[PDB]
Amino acid sequence: GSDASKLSSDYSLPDLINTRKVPNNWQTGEQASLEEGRIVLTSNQNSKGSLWLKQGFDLKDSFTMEWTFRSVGYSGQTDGGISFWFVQDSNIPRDKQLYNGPVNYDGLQLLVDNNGPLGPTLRGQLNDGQKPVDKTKIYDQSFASCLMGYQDSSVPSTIRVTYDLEDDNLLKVQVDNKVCFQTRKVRFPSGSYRIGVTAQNGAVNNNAESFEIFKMQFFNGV
Repeated sequence: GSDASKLSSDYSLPDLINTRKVPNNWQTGEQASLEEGRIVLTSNQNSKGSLWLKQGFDLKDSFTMEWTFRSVGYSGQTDGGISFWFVQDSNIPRDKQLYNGPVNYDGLQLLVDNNGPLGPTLRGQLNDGQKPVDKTKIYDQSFASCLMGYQDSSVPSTIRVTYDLEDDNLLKVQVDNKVCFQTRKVRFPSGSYRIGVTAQNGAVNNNAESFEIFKMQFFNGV
């Protein structure tokens, strides 16, 4: 389980409550901005934002990533969404074509959105960097998914990603501690992984859905 003694400061985003500057290990992009208590990714109509660690993570051991986020200000289906990334690259990924993150990624995308055939979901997607994914088949191509309501709630959700080399490479995603999916078929190879979150709210209904980050905690182990 997560324990203070296992927290990795360099790959975490301490709770942004009362935080006046973006923590120096992270970089905002596009129109993401630090507002009171939170980084707002989609701060007005048809906006985009990114938040990535400045340094890569050398994958050598089991890990946990816990993201605390919310969506406020809009209820309704849109073509917006928020994506959480764990993808190999030598830099913050250059490409911005998939939810304001990389369409040609090598690793894992976790997408929270509501435009697919099951309504609001958390979905896992994989790609190996050889080609861009086909955005027109994303929902059929999810390797795992669960239902997840997220819109129009001021109470943040917590996505807990664990990758357990000591349990035959178990990749698990929990939402508010409840299992969303798990698999042993994804064996990430060695490399430097980029960790970040990106979002867009698109133009549907001239919505102002506001995707916001409160905290991220990275642990060694699970």
